[PDB]
Amino acid sequence: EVVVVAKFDYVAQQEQELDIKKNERLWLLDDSKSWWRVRNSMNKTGFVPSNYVERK
Amino acid sequence: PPPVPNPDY
Repeated sequence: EVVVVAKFDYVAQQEQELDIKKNERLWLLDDSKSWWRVRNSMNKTGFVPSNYVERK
Repeated sequence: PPPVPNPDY
């Protein structure tokens, strides 16, 4: 039930990463490391840089 | 914008 909002665009460079756009809302799934695992509104998941998203 | 952290996922 935790939301993050992207602060910057991120174009994925590996299969496990996720493309995000600035202002996109995402579900936060795992915040244990410096890259966080998120789910988007297309029901896709992947890792993004934790400093590119803001916990709401 | 800042650099990404070193990936360790």
